[PDB]
Amino acid sequence: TTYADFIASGRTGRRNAIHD
Amino acid sequence: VKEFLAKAKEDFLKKWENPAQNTAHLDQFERIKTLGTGSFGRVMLVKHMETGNHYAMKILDKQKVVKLKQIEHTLNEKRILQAVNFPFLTKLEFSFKDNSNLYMVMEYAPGGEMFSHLRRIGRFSEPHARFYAAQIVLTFEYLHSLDLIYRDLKPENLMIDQQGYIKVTDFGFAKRVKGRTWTLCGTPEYLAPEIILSKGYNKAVDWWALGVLIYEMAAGYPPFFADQPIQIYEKIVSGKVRFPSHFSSDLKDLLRNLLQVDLTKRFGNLKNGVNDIKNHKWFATTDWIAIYQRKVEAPFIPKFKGPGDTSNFDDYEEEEIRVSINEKCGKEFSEF
Ligand SMILES: CNCc1ccc(-c2ncnc3[nH]cnc23)cc1
Repeated sequence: TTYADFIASGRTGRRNAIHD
Repeated sequence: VKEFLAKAKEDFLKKWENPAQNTAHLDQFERIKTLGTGSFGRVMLVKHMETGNHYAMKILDKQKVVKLKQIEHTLNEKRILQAVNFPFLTKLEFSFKDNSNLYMVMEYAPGGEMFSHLRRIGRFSEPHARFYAAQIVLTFEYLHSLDLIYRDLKPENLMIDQQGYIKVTDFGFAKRVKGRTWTLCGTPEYLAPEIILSKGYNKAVDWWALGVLIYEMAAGYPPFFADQPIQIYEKIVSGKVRFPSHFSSDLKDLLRNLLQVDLTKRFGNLKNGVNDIKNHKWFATTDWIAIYQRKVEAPFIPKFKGPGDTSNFDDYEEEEIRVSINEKCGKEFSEF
């Protein structure tokens, strides 16, 4: 499931703003 | 609305052109707990001793701001937040700087981040998501009318108050701009395609970001996700999104018009402006005046327990607030 794929991803914690 | 906004602009412009400066000092506050931390700096719960009022105090290390090339952006944040006033925004109550740091003092929202509740609960019902969305639509209408673009909508930046209403905070990338702008900024999942494609862009990126937020609130995950930002960007520009089967017809239709790569068709960006959104069928049950007036019953209210209670926030390592004996970056932040 999409939910299962999200939860297994490295991006369920707080997301940082992009740098450059 | 037009009338309200006219007067709001007059109020804003006086403060925009003559910013408040040096309106408190660190020694007037008792630090209590770190509520968040990262490249944005730190935000702490503090108590103002003379009144016993609690506030959220954002602390930026001037040297760190300089290394990150965020001088002008930080000057934007402070100048904007001291000039605005809106129910679903955290305006500055005070600001000041010392040898080492910049400080911005704002209303404390004790209910925690939307991010925390969304992740724990998993997803929000459509009525729950709509209640929050309505507040963001009104806030953007306000901000945009003042020529401000927000540029970092996400659950991590939306604080829930004691009444269960929200406050948009962290204006580190907010900017007053009448034309187009070009800075590559934001959070990967929420970036409009035109930002990724390095085009000049405008306030329409906030309305795309709203599409992502509503999707995430209702689905429990964002419309474009992957393990690394590059693969997220591939999905965003591709021109395709899938909706969960539980999304209502009206929700899907709203999101197809917000998450619209074509700027001539993206809701918020058309001739009729924000009313394409306010008058969409998904918002049919929304009493916009009652939302603004905070007369609507929140579908979720946080656990009370206390005035400076912090149980709705995560625990972060507590670092010193060090103040050098030497003034750092004085010229860079002279106007702060
Ligand atoms: C990424 N999130 C970091 C974070 C967490 C909590 C707050 C905050 N919490 C409570 N009240 C506030 N008023 C202004 N900001 C805040 C601000 C920033």
